[PDB]
Amino acid sequence: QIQLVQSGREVKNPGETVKISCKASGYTFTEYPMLWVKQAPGKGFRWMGLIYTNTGEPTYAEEFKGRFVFSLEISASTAYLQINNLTNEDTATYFCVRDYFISLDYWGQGTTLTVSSAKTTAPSVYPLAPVCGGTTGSSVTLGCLVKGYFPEPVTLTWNSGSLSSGVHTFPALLQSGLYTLSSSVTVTSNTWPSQTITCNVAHPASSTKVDKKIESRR
Amino acid sequence: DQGHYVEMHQPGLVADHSLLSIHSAKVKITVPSGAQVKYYCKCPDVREGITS
Repeated sequence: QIQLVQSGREVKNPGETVKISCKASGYTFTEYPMLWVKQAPGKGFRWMGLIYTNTGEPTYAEEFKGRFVFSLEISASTAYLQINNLTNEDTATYFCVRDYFISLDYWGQGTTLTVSSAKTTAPSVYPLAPVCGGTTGSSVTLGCLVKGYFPEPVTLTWNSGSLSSGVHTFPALLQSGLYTLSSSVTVTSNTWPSQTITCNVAHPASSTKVDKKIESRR
Repeated sequence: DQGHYVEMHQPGLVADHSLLSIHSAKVKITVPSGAQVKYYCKCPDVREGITS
C-alpha cells in the first residue's frame, strides 16, 4: 500500500550539493504532505520541516532554514531534499515521512550521506569459494569480496537479484582510506556448483559494473 | 400580513474560535455539520477553506 522509497546513499566532498528523492506510493500525494527528518549518527531523531504537497510551501525547522531546500516533482509523486554547500557535519541519514493521523504514520527507508573528501577508486571484485578440499554438508556458503573503493555506495546482488534468500550483505567499512564490503550466500549442496551462482556489483561513482561467477577452486 | 416586506438575504460568515482547536502541535479547525469554513492563517497555509 504506502511505500516511500528513497534514493540510494551518497558520498560528496565538502562544499557540494545533493538532491535526495522520495518517491511516494499508495496514497494521493496531494492530501498528505512530507516531513523530512535527520537521524544523525549519534544524536537521535530531528524534524527538519514539512512541505505542503498541495500548495508547495515548505516550513523549515530553524536549524535547517538556509542550506536546506524542499521541492517536489508533484507530477511523479516525488518530494526532494536538497542540501547545498555541504558541511562535513551533515553526514547522517535523512528520512521522508508522511504526516497523517495527528503525527507521522509511515517513514521511508533513509538515504545516508557521507560528506568526505576523496578521489574515485573502482572496486576489485573477488570470488570467495570454499576450501580446496571436501566441504561436504547439507548446504554450502559462497562469498563475494568487494575491496578498495571510493566513494560510497556500491550495490550487490546475487544472480541478478533472483537469489535473495540466504544472503548476508555486510555493511561497507572504511580501511586505509578505502571502503570494503562483502557478502555471503548459502544454498543447498545440490545447487552449487551444479547451477551457476554469480555476484553482481555496481559502483555508480566510477561507472563500474562487475559480474563474478563463483568457480570451484579445482 | 403582507402589507410590506423587508429584504432578508443571507448571513455573512461569523467567527467561531471554538473550532480552532489544536492538533497537539498545530491549530486544528473543525466543521459544524459539513458547513463551509473559510480558513487560512497569517502564515502561508490553506488559503480559502471550503472543507471538512
